[PDB]
Amino acid sequence: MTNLMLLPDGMRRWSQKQGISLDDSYAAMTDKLVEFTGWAREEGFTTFYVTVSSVANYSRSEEQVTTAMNAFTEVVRRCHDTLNFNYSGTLEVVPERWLTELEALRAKSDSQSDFTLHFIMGMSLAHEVIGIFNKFNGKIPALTEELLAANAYVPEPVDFLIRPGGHVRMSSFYPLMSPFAEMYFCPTLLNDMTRADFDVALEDLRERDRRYGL
Amino acid sequence: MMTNLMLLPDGMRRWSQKQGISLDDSYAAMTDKLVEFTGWAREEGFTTFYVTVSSVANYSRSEEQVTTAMNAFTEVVRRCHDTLNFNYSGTLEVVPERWLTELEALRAKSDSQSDFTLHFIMGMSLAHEVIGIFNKFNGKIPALTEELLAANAYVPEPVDFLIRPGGHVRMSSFYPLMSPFAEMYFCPTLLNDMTRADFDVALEDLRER
Ligand SMILES: CC(C)=CCC/C(C)=C/CSP(=O)(O)OP(=O)(O)O
Ligand SMILES: CC(C)=CCC/C(C)=C/CSP(=O)(O)OP(=O)(O)O
Ligand code: DMA
Ligand code: DMA
Ligand SMILES: [Mg+2]
Ligand SMILES: [Mg+2]
Repeated sequence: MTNLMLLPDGMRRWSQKQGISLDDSYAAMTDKLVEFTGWAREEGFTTFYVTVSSVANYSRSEEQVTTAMNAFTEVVRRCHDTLNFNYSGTLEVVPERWLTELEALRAKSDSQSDFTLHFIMGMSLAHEVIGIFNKFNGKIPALTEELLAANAYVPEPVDFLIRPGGHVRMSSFYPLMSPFAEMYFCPTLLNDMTRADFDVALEDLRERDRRYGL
Repeated sequence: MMTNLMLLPDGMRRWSQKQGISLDDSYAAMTDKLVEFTGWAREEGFTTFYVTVSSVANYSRSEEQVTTAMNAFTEVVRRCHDTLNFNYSGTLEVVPERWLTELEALRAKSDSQSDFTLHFIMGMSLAHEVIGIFNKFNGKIPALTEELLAANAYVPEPVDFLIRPGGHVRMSSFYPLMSPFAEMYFCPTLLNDMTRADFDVALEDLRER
């Protein structure tokens, strides 16, 4: 069993490239993420993680925050009935409206589905570690790997990670408990990603020899 | 002005097979190459050169392999400690004490006045790092701050550039906790085959971003 994590990038550059508004670029992002969820399910992944946002992203203007959060929420609105939906992250920086709607969508999702779509919002290792410490500070004799794993934003090690958009860096999106995650970078903007691009990415990722330090 | 470079040295086994030599000789070439690389980083104006010596999982290899690798890195310090400031950090409880003792003696003897620092991180693992920080501050502070976290991470400052030769596009337990804005560069050349020109074009790529 294998899981896949996507870092969606390139909506502004795609808006300028297509000569359309940012809102329409985010609508194309919604469609593209629905496609991508279907592809990941067809490819046998048990969980498809989508990095929705870092903490820094919520420092953009409220118009961009609203447009983006609505675009991501629309993915769940369209797909939630046929899969298990979940979410995590630094929820205190997300506007409460979207926390409410995503909570309702998770309650309405198919908890018995063998495929999971998982949104991570407000990713930042510093905020994650600080939150875990402040949660357990003075309440346990010591932190164990089991408890840490049980409270990380990503609830399991990530097998494959894909970042389109041309930037070779992880920003605030590195998954805490995935020391041997395989990373794949490609210059294609997310909204230009085809099924064939996804497939050759999976060829690259699956062809690699995983050795785990041994 | 603080500028940092982090190298993930990889490919010693494949290089030993490629050259038809023992693992020990491949690690000797790694020692020579890392002395070169430290020199290159100093010439390029980096204030600290971080080298990831090992992950926690690496110490589950056979004792001969651990001895070979730890001796090769320690030999880097043996050759360089007189002309630079040396430091080290990480999950020290899993490092064999022989190497902790020798590396501690070498760090105490290093050139504290050098404006260039070589820093080894040993037993890297984000889980062990976070667990150690928590257990240190558990119940003793009202809340964890970014300052305390930054002051207690294995890598004590933000990393500017991160380079991994050897062809694998992954962090392999070596991701620096407090470097959200680090730029990454991967190249297929094995570490022992890296030239100064390869390093220079790597720096062109990283600096053009
Ligand atoms: C959900 C919120 C508040 C923000 C998400 C923003 C987001 C997905 C950013 C990645 S795409 P973006 O950086 O806007 O477009 P490019 O500059 O990379 O072309
Ligand atoms: C064994 C210890 C403690 C440290 C050595 C880890 C290290 C420097 C690995 C880089 S080269 P290695 O992974 O051993 O050989 P390859 O399979 O990558 O060719
Ligand atoms: C994959 C993803 C959601 C990235 C967040 O946006 P960004 O990193 O492109 O924004 P910034 O310009 O702050 O780096
Ligand atoms: C010290 C160092 C940079 C080792 C390279 O990583 P690795 O070979 O232990 O990781 P993997 O087994 O995933 O290739
Ligand atoms: Mg972007
Ligand atoms: Mg290796």
